[PDB]
Parts: sequence; C-alpha cells; structure tokens
Amino acid sequence: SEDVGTVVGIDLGTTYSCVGVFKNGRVEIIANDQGNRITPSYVAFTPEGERLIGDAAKNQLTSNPENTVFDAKRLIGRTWNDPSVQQDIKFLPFKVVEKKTKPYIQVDIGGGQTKTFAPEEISAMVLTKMKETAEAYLGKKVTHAVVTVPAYFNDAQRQATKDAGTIAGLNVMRIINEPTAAAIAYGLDKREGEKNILVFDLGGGTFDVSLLTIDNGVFEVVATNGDTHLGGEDFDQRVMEHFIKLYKKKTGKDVRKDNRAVQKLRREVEKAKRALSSQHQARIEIESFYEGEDFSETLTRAKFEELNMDLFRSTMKPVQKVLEDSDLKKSDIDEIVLVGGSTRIPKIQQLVKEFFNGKEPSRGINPDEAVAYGAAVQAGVLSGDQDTGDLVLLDVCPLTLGIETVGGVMTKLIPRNTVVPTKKSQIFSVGGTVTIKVYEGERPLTKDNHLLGTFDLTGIPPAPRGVPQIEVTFEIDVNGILRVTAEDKGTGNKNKITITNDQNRLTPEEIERMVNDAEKFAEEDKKLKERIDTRNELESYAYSLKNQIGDKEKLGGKLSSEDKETMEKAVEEKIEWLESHQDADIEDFKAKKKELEEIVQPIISK
Ligand SMILES: Nc1ncnc2c1ncn2[C@@H]1O[C@H](COP(=O)(O)O)[C@@H](O)[C@H]1O
Ligand SMILES: [Mg+2]
Repeated sequence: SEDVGTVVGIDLGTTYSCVGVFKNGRVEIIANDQGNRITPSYVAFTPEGERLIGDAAKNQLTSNPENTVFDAKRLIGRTWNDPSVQQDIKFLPFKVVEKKTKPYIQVDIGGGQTKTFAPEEISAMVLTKMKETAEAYLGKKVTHAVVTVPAYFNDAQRQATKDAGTIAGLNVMRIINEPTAAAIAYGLDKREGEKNILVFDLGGGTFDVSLLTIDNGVFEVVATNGDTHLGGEDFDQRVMEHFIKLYKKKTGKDVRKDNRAVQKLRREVEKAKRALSSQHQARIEIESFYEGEDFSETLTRAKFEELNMDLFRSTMKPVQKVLEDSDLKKSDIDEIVLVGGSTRIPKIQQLVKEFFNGKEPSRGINPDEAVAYGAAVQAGVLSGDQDTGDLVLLDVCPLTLGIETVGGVMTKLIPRNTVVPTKKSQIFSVGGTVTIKVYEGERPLTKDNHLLGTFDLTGIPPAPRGVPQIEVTFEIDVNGILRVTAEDKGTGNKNKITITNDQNRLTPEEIERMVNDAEKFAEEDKKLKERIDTRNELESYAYSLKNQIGDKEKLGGKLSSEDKETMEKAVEEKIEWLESHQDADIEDFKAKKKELEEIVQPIISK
C-alpha cells in the first residue's frame, strides 16, 4: 500500500491558515518561520518578481496593493456571474477578470509580465506555504494532507479546494468540514457520555453552524447550515464604508480612488475591530493618509455594533435552522463550541448566550486553531500509525440536490443533511441524448436553486428487441463532492462511465500545467531558503568569532600580536564584505566561509 508519510491537517482560511500534525499522542500546531501559529492567507509578487506568501505578503500590502492577493476563498469555485463575486470584487484592490466564465486574479509578476491566476492557484500558493511550514518542523517532505472547507461550501467550491491541494503538490486524502474538525478538537479528549454539541463557526469570510452527537469517539453531524459570504472581512468593510463617508464629509475628499490610502485604512480598521473585543473605544490613526493630511478618528464598540447590527443578528438564523432540522430544542444542547476568530466579538458571544438562555460556551478552545487541530487528528487517523484513539465521523451534505431532465421530470434527489457517502439512481428510457441539470438548495422548484452542473449522456446504441435502459447514479463521496456515472442496464455489460460536468471544472491536463507553474516557484523558494540559510551560517560563524577573539582570557590570551592582526582583520574583512553582499549567490557565501576557515584554522590548531 501507499506510504502517505506524515499527513498534515490544514485549515485553509479566508484571512488565516493554520497547519497541525498528530504525533506521539498529541497535536502540534506548527509555528511558521516567523514564529506564528497562524499564517495570513496572502500572496504577493514584489516589483522584482519574487513570490511572497503569508506574513511577508501581508506586510507589504500598503506598498503594493494591486499585486497583493487575499480573500481568494471568497472567489474559489465560483462563477463570474455569482452575485457574491460581483459584490466582493468591488472592494478588492487586485484586478479580477472573467476567464472561462470564472473570476481570475490578474497581477503583475515581474519582468513586465501580467499573469492571470485561477483562485485555486492562489489558494495553492497558500497551501504550499503551509506545507513548507510543516516540512521545516518535521525535517521531511509532506505529500498528503487533510484540508478544511466550510460545511456550507457547495460542490464546485469543494472540488476547487481539493484542486488547490493538488496544485500545491498535496494528495488531499480528505476534505473535512470546518465545524466537524472543530468538534473533534472539543471532543477528542472527552471521557464523558453522549453529548449534543452545537458548533458556531464565524471566521474571516464564512459562517457555519453544525449540530453533532458525540459518543466515545463517534461524531455525527445531525444538521448543518451557514453562509459562505459572511465573516470578519464583511465587518471590516462595513467600518471602511463608514469612515470613507466620514472622511468625505469632514474634508470633501473621496479617498476611494487611492488604493494605498484605502489599504492603510483597512489595516487600521482591522486592528481597531480586534481592540474593540476587549475595549469600548479604539483610535484609528494614519500619518499622511491622503494628499499629506492625517487621519485620526475614534471608533466605539457601540458604533461598531450598530454598523454591523444586521450581520450579527443574521447569524442566529442558521442556529434556528439546525435546531429545527435536528428536531431538537435549546435545552437538548450540552455544549456550545465557538470557533473562528470572529467569535471573539462580544456582541456575537452575547447573541449566542442570550439565544441559549444564559448558557456559557465551552472553555479552553482556541478559536483560531481549533479547526486545524481537528484536521490534524483526522490526518493522524488516516496516516495509520498514530496514537489517536478510535475516531468515527459521519458527516452530511449541506444542500438538497435535485435534477432537471430536459424532456423529463424535475425532481428532488438527495435532501440536505443526508449522511454521506450516499447515492441515488435514475433510469432514463428515452434514448437519443439526455441532458441532466443538477441544482443545489432548498427552494421548492428545483431549478430555482444554484446550478451545480449540466451532464449529457450522448452515446446510447440501439437495442433490437430490448428497452433503452440507461441508469444514472448520483453519488456524494466522503469529501461531500458529487460524481455522476452512467451504466447501460439493458445489455448486461457493467461499464460505469463517469459523465463529466459541462460547467468547466479544471481537467487533469489543466491541473498538471498549474502544478508545473507552482513547481517553478517552489524551485525558487528552495534556492532562496538554501541561499539565506548559508548567508546566515557565514554571518553566525563570523559574529561568534567576534565573541571568541573578544575572549581575552581563553582564545584571545593565546594569540600573538602577528596572529590576532591576521584574525581580527579576517573577521572584520568578512563582516565588511557581508554587509555589501547580502544579495550574493549561494556559491560566494560558501567561498567566504571557507576563506575565513583556511585563515582561522592554521592559527587555532597551533
Ligand atoms: N479579537 C478579535 N475580535 C474580532 N475579530 C477577530 C479577533 N481576532 C480575530 N478576528 C477575526 O477573525 C478572522 C480570522 O479568523 P481565524 O482565521 O479563525 O483566525 C478575521 O476576520 C479576524 O479579524
Ligand atoms: Mg480566516
């Protein structure tokens, strides 16, 4: 069987991502190369053509706002016409253009080249960085992963996330629903009875609520509901609009035309929002904000709440849907688990606690890391070789699937909250061509819901004496993703042909070209780490030799007047050179380490 290596759990978030591994009976949430247990979901290309991912990308946003990409999870697996896309791209500083009926990200990548990236490619870069983070920690290559998606992600969003994994060079062994991952983190340890858990997951971009039963390592989602375009970024945009209006009224200046000013505001609005979760006012200040003038304003918690009042209130509707679909009531809920960074907001915690008549949420759950933690547990389990415990997940599809057969019945096929994997088959006795449209959602007329895809059965040969009998199977797999297959039942032959979605999913050929492009940048990442790692070595040697030559008792007291002049000099000579050659290639740094060795060694061995 396949050696899957160390399987990592990656929470791929709208604003932050987080990677974990299960080793020696516990989860390690892995710190990145800057020491942060979460990594911004940001990519950028510097004017010189270098790809930054994570903190470095976020840190240069104000200086380079058109070639910095973030919030790709709000675009991934969506079509251009999607009204959520059309709303969102108005507030994103990078260009988004239509390609293959989809929103592509267009940025300048250096060398005078403009490149268009699929959202899957941007998310792939973020997953690469998470993978790079895990590899540095484990001191070995990572080939396999569990990656998270919102419970309410549709089929295309699900598939596009898995594709992002493939592009990043990861075999995604499992797509796991964010609230299900969170439930594992709550429930793993627990030596207790059967519990009804409500997970309320409000992140940077998406909202999910899932109701689970948990009993001795058995986790079952009874019902899920959410909103894939509601999160922290939305609250910021509400505050941004307020202050753009305030500044215009106060000064006459409409700053919307100036990306740099807008991104400086957004940066400070984000910090202020966070501050308002622990204080009742926050100051927003920007030195030379616009045309040389200072921005200085205060935001109150009351005002923050008022600006977002409808959005915060709307989070209760999913809670009510899951309770109704589960056939439970409020008092049946044993624990409330808050996850996602936005659950820090006091008004959100208050709405949830009030809804549950004063009940305290479950304590000790880090809302930014719980999802990755659970993912890492499932990944530990899929590894085989871990001290995890027994873990049995039964999750559900979020959306009712229905079909529209042209010249046939329109019909509901698989209700929302059906345990996956699941399937349903339909016989078509029409012959000729059969075109089937699949829809996702809860509106009673099937075709008023979201179009998942169009599927054509093309080749039906003649059956002299028998009936045209094509059986189409609609299967939702353990990743929550639909496969449509067709088999001829009148013949005897058992040929389960996969019917391909005409709503342009990435083909294996297209995916592989994106892989090749990603691998080119990964090569550069490899060189750079290697080059910096040696420059660091040479610089560490040198500055540590400065505190040994500067050890007048030990090594210093040994050296003569002739020796230490041909030593203190060699050290300073090297530091001097280092200070003017930070950009030098991996060759040169080896040389100068060796030059500083062949001049130090003869002396130190006397
Ligand atoms: N203290 C806070 N108050 C309000 N929102 C926060 C806070 N900390 C993080 N967030 C939001 O949580 C989102 C990130 O969630 P996550 O990816 O789970 O860390 C972003 O929208 C953050 O602004
Ligand atoms: Mg996030």
